[PDB]
Formats: sequence, C-alpha cells, structure tokens
Amino acid sequence: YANAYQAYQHESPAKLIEMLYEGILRFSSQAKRCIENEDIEKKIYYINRVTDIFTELLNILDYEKGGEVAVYLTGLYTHQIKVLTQANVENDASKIDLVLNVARGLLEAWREIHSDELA
Repeated sequence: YANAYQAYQHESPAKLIEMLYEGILRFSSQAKRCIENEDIEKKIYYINRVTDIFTELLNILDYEKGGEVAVYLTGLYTHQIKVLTQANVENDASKIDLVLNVARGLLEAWREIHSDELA
C-alpha cells in the first residue's frame, strides 16, 4: 500500500503529520460515540474537524517527490471525506470504523518510518 517515502511539503516536519493523523483518530472516535448517543450537533462538530484535517492533508501533498504514493493518498483522502459525509448524513458508525482503521494504518506506517523521531 505505502513505503520508502516523504509524500508531504514544508525542527521536524514528521511530528506535524502525526498530529493530524492523531486528530483524525481522536475526533473520529469521539464522532462514533456521538452517533451511538444520538448527539447530532456534537457529531457534525467532530466530523467537520476530521474533514478539515483530511482537507489539510490534501493541500500539503507533494506530487513531485511523493510519486505514486502521493497519487494513492489523494485517493485515500478525497474518498475518506466522502465516506465521512456518508457516515454523517446516514448516521452509520460501521463507516467511521472504516476511517479509523484507515488512519491507524497510516499512522502506524508513518511511525514505523520515523521510529526514532516520533517516540
């Protein structure tokens, strides 16, 4: 799926990505809670934050240096937004699980590559 790369643009750039991926995990997880408890207001909050992140993640991708894996993430992220909008509109928690599983894999991989730095 993904290895041997720096696929983003712009003292430690890697930690920044971890924070964004953690934000997704966190808010997604909080958003799941909210679907279960039926707090709609709180859910729209927590989704829009996850969305804002993927949107950030999309804007700082390097198509030059990131190659095929930059192309793959553009796919991953824009899909992830669509999936998020669906989970929102149609109130599906299995769906937030899909996004969560996704950010976990990314984050695990990202930490694997920056093992010493992200300790």
